[PDB]
This record gives sequence, C-alpha cells and structure tokens, in this order.
Amino acid sequence: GTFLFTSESVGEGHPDKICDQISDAVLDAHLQQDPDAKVACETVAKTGMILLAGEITSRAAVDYQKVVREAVKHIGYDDSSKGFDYKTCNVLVALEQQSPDIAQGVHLDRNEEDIGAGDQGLMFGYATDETEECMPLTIVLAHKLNAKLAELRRNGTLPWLRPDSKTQVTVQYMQDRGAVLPIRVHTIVISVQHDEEVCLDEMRDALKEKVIKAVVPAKYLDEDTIYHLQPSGRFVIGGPQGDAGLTGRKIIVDTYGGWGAHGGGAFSGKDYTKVDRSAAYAARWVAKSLVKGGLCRRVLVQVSYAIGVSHPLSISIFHYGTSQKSERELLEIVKKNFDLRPGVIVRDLDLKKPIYQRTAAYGHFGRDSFPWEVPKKLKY
Amino acid sequence: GTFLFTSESVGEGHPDKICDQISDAVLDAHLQQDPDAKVACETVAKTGMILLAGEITSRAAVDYQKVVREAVKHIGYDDSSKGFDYKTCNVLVALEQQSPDIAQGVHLDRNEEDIGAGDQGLMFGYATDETEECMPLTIVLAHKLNAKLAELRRNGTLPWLRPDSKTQVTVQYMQDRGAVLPIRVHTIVISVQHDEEVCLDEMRDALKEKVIKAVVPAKYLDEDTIYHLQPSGRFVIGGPQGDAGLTGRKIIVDTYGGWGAHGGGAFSGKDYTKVDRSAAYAARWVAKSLVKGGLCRRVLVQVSYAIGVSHPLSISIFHYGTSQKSERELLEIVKKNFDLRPGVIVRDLDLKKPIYQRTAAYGHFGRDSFPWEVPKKLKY
Ligand SMILES: C[S@@+](CC[C@H](N)C(=O)[O-])C[C@H]1O[C@@H](n2cnc3c(N)ncnc32)[C@H](O)[C@@H]1O
Ligand SMILES: C[S@@+](CC[C@H](N)C(=O)[O-])C[C@H]1O[C@@H](n2cnc3c(N)ncnc32)[C@H](O)[C@@H]1O
Ligand SMILES: CCn1cc2c(n1)c(=O)n(-c1cccnc1)c1cc(Cl)ccc21
Ligand SMILES: CCn1cc2c(n1)c(=O)n(-c1cccnc1)c1cc(Cl)ccc21
Ligand SMILES: [Cl-]
Ligand SMILES: [Cl-]
Repeated sequence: GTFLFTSESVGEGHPDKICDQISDAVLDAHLQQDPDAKVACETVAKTGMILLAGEITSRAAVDYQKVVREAVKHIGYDDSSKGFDYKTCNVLVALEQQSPDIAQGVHLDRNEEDIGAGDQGLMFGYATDETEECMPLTIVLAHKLNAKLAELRRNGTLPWLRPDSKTQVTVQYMQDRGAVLPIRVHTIVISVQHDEEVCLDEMRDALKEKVIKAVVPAKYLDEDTIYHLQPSGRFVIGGPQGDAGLTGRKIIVDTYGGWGAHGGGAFSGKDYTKVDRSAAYAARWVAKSLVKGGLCRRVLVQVSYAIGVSHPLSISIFHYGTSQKSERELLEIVKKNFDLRPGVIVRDLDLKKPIYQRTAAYGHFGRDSFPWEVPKKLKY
Repeated sequence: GTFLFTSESVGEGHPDKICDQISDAVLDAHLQQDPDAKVACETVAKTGMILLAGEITSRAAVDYQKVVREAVKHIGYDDSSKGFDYKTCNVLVALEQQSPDIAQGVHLDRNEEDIGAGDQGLMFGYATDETEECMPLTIVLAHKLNAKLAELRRNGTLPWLRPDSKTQVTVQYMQDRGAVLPIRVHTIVISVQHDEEVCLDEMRDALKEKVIKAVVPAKYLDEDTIYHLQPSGRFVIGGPQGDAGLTGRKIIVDTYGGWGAHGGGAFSGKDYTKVDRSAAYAARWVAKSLVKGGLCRRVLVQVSYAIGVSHPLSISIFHYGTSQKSERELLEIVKKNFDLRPGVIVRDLDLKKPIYQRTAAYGHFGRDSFPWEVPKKLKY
C-alpha cells in the first residue's frame, strides 16, 4: 500500500515567479482604478530586463515603470551584487488594447451575469482531507520551505541568502479506500541562490537546522530521509540572469503539485473574464466544499468552456473511491449548488478585488481564507 | 458509469504554439552543428515581434534571423493581411551563455551516462488502451481537427482560413474496471482565424462538413452532439496580434489533454539534459511499454529529479485498477527494465537528433513512431 509522491515549489525570486507577481501587480494596479479592466499581461524576465507583453483595455492610468520596479523591490532584487536591481533594470512595454474581435464576442453589450467565457478551455479543482487546508502535504511543505528561506533572508539571520529558490518534497504515503495518509518525508531538495563568500558546509548545515527543522515536523524525518541541499554545488548566479522567466510557467506550483489534474491555463495577469483563472478558482471552491461538507475525502472536478458562451460545456467529478455517493450523484449536487458562469463566479468570489499579487507566490490555494477557500454550505 | 471528459488542442499558428515551434527550430539548428549544445531558448510573440530569450552554450553558428523567419513562413504567416509576416516582423535576441554555475553542477567534467539532471522537478508519463496509439480520444480528435484546418488552408480549398486555431472535444465515456471506453462526442468547439470577407454561415457549414465530418467518425456524432463553431462570432484579428504567445504555455496540449498528470515543465527549446523534456519522454515510453506489454490497460508514471543528481529521486505508478499486478509489482518491473538517468535516456531515445521542431505542434506523444512511442519489451 505505500507509495511515494513528489511536489515542488519555488521562491518569490524564482524568475518565473517574478513574472507571475509582476503580471498580477499590473492587474491589481488596473483593478484599483477600473474594476472592469480587461487584462492579459504577460511578463518576461532575463538579465537586466522586464518586458510586459499582452493586451489591456482599461480606464486606469497605470505607471508601469513604478508598478514593475516596486514589485521587484518587494521580492528583494535591489543590487547588482544580487544579479538584478529594481532601480536600474530595463522595463520595456509592448502592451496594446484587447482585440476588438474578442471584446465583441465575450463581453461587449452583455449583461454581466451572462458574459461569455473569455476563451475556451478546461480547468480542474482538487481537494484532499490529508491536511486541514485540504491540500497535498507534499506541496504544502515545499511552499513552506520557500517561505522560510524568504523569512530568514528578510530578517537578516541568513544574510547570504538571495531571492531565487526552489524546493522539492517527496512524501511516503499509505492509502485507505482512496484517501491518502502521509507517513514520512522520503527526500527533500533545496536549491537557493547565495552570496560568493559562504561555503557549502555552512549553507547545508543552515538549510537542515534552520530551514527544514523549522518547517517539517520531526515525526516525518528519520535516519533514512534523503537530503539534497545545494545539490548543484554553486548557485551564485541566479534570478533572471541565471534563467529566463515567463508568466505562467509554474502552473503546477500554483495549483496542486502534480496531484489532481491541470487544464493548462495560467492564472497571473488575467482578469476574471479569463476562465483559466476564475473557473479554476471556482473549481477549487467546489472541490473544497465537497470535502469540507463530508461528501468525500478527496475529489477532482473538471469544467470546460467555449469562448463567448457563459455556461460550462462540461462538468465532471472523480472521487477516487472516497465517497459512498456515486460520481453521478456528486455531479448532481454540484449542479444544484453552483453556478459556474464567469459573470456569477465574479460575484461569489469577489474577483474584481485587487488581491491578485498576493496569490502569485506560494500557491493560489490552501492559504489566507480567500473566497475560494471558504466552503459553500451544500443543499442535498 | 458514464462521464464526460474534455480536452483541447491548438493549431500551428496559435501564438503560444508559434513560440514552441520557433524554440525547437532554434534547438534543432544548434543540434545540427553541435549535438552537445546546451539550449534553453524561450520565445515570446506579440504584434510584429519575435523575441528569443534564454541561455545557449554551443559550438554552432546559427543565424537566428533566418531560423525564426523560416519557421514563421512554414506556419503560414506571410502577409500583413494575415496579421503577421515572416518577411517584415521584428526578430529580437536576448540570448546569453548557460550559467557557469549550472554548467559546473550538471555536466562539466562528468561522464555522459552520469551527467546530473539539468534541474530538479517532477514529470509524468501516461498511456491508455482506448486508442491504438495509447492516447486519450479527446485530445487525439482535438489535434486532428487542427491538422485538418491546416490541411484545408494549405491546399487552398478553404482559402479564408488563417493559421491561428483552437479546438476542444468533449467525449462521453463509460468505464470497465478502470479502463475507459468512448461512447460518443458530446460537444465540439472550433475557433479559427479567418479573412474579412467570409460570413459566419459559410464558415460554420464548412467547419461541420469539411472539418468535423472529415475527422470524427460518424458513429460518435448524433442529433444531440453540441457544436460551438466560431462561437465568438468574429476572429479576423489573430496570431500574436490577437494574443501574446510564449513558449511552454500549452503544456497540457503537448501531453495528455488533462488526463494523467503534469509536473509543470515545458518541453520546447530545451536539450536532453533538461529532464523536463527527456524524463517526460522516457516516462511516456515506460507507460506505453506497460500498456503495450499487456500489464495494464492504463497507467500513470511519476519520476522526479534533483539538479546535479543523475538517478531519479522517486518513481511511482498508478494503474487505475487496470492490472492484476499491484502498483508495487509494476514499479519493480519498471526499475528492472529502465534506467532513467538523463545520460542513459539520451542514448535510448536518441535525444541529440534534431527532430524537435516536429514535436512542437499536434502533441509530443501518440505520433510518428518517435523513439518514446516504440514500446520496450519487458522482462519480468
Ligand atoms: C536550473 S535553471 C534551468 C536550466 C537553465 N535554463 C539552463 O540554461 O540550463 C532553472 C531554475 O533553477 C534554479 N537555478 C539557477 N541556477 C542554479 C544553480 N546554479 N543551481 C541550482 N539551481 C539553479 C533557478 O531557480 C532557475 O530558475
Ligand atoms: C481568446 S485569446 C485569450 C484572451 C486575450 N489575451 C484577451 O486579451 O482577452 C486566446 C486564444 O484564443 C484565440 N482567439 C483570438 N482571438 C479570438 C477570437 N476573436 N475569437 C476566438 N478565438 C480567438 C487565439 O488562438 C488566441 O491565442
Ligand atoms: C489511492 C492512493 N493514491 C495513490 C496515487 C494516487 N492516489 C493518486 O491520486 N495519484 C495521482 C496523482 C495525480 C493524477 N492521478 C493520480 C497517484 C499518482 C501516481 Cl504516479 C502514483 C500514485 C498515486
Ligand atoms: C475510471 C474511469 N475514469 C473516470 C475518470 C477517470 N477515469 C480519470 O482518470 N479521471 C482523471 C483524469 C485526470 C486526473 N485524474 C483523474 C477523471 C477525472 C474527472 Cl474530473 C472525472 C472522471 C475521471
Ligand atoms: Cl524552473
Ligand atoms: Cl490560449
């Protein structure tokens, strides 16, 4: 019955995650002034460069230089010694209006509740009772390891740390009628950018004692646990200088760490009319509602859309054997309790509110009691 | 027992897929001259612009202007009337050497078989006996609809077609002890860029009669099948002008259409040392080998790596109940039959060969008898 499963996470200064955070800083800046902004903002990062590319139609007046640079400052890239500096980098903008053809087919002269999906696509939501926040333990731990690195960087106790980091956690599980039960942590990887002066032994000792032990309960660690700490041996070059970043290249980090499923759409830089984001948030809300409502211990939900059509084209449920009810019954409960038109999701989940930058690191789910994390009470 | 499942695909001129194809055209150009090129080439596309960003260390002399423009020509963007023209677009290059820190930790002074993984990460492979090519019917059909559009564009029979397209297929399935059995097609979406002059009725009639009927067996179509053909009502603006493209933003189209699982890594623009690609190809090869070997009707395989470490950190199997053997037994068979170090995968799957541009549209799997599609005979 035992098996392994692995998930990863990345830090706030990982170059892909820099891009997600900038894209959502841009979205939030627009929504502050124009709650109905149409935003599709991609960010690209490489040595010395942030490029914004995409489509925005908005009544807001946004200072892209300021928004981008403040986001990079917050992340911690503030000096050439770290490989990137918000004060002196290049910010390039290639932004145009939303395509009139899209606008006319999606939202122009439509009642808000009846707006069309902003694209076709498929989206999934997942929940698991293995943690209180209904997320896989593998990714929860991976996220918390990156958060701990950022904490110890910012508080000055490990001043050799830089913002770019990756972590990976392999858990050994057992199973009970489709539910999954963590036993122990099998393997941990941590790679984090560092200054020129600190040695591998100092770093590896700190990563074990001040990072892993501060995050992972001792009951999951034993003599057999495998540690790969700074396994490349040197990580001085990092951030965009080490590796180009793009928006929407951490979509599994953003969601369920390999568990569940993914329909392919990125979240960051998009307003609620882009169902890649809004319907994935709603699908998480459905899944979590089913688990917290006691109908199943784990569940996967698929939805899909056509551009210009409000109601989903399909809805599907997979409960991994963890319900007494059939998947057909659960689907009927979902259909009776939820309205997954984007123009209704926006109301239920308050998706014109400018909170998106806070979603763009450490996962969109399982945190902070965002609206999609507050179960809906079900009637059945 | 019946349920719905939806998958999508996109055409060769979809702006994300343009980027994947350019990234792999660049990879192939390098590999033609230097089989050991280290390539991490991201492409970004917006109105009038292809930008290459990333890291390449290679002995090749590559003319990026020519490689990019030839790729765009092949796709079919050859005139300002279509929204994009290979002859007159801007090609910008922001390429630097691979980070020395990565190089030293991954491959420098290492025996090829013992090279380290080029990054950490997790990857999955999937196979299903529901089609002869061991792929989900949903995505096979979605891919074939896009291929049919490109065929009828190129042969001049529907000359109003442009290169940018998306399709989506919802299939109604039943199940038998974890295997899935297609019944019928529930819903089809097709959106394709078109010229100013053709009307919606002409397009919708052609899409049903010349595209859908030429691809989808009549036994799957009935009076209840739902058709969303040009559902936005107008799609004259398209390609990068309509929507920014980036490499690695169609990773579910590239794989299993929502089925199975995904570890998050993109394929295009990366040489074999990037396990995001090589280990995903190997995992597909494993999965297909298990199904074609008669050990299971469907299977999912996870692997994971640490940067600088050759052997995988974890391997896991999920057979959906479709084997008499336990997942533990299947895992033992995999471990006895496969060596998933990247420096061995490269030999088994011939991954220095410049065939990558051919993988970058219509999915990486289930086509053309690439090495990862030729089952390995198993000993057990
Ligand atoms: C290893 S790089 C990907 C491969 C890279 N594009 C290349 O040119 O080989 C991916 C991520 O790993 C991390 N990374 C960068 N340099 C690293 C190093 N020297 N050691 C470990 N991880 C590193 C960063 O988070 C980076 O975004
Ligand atoms: C709908 S666009 C995504 C949203 C867009 N970024 C925006 O500004 O709203 C995504 C993809 O859909 C397709 N598309 C573009 N314009 C379209 C239209 N007018 N009708 C239907 N599909 C369209 C293209 O394949 C494009 O890459
Ligand atoms: C019933 C306990 N269990 C085991 C697994 C699993 N659930 C699961 O959901 N998944 C899973 C994760 C994501 C997508 N499909 C299945 C597994 C995947 C792999 Cl490769 C190996 C084992 C499992
Ligand atoms: C046993 C027949 N069956 C039904 C499903 C399924 N297999 C499956 O693998 N998946 C599936 C796909 C991808 C990841 N995990 C499960 C389903 C997913 C959803 Cl949302 C609904 C139904 C299924
Ligand atoms: Cl990465
Ligand atoms: Cl898209």
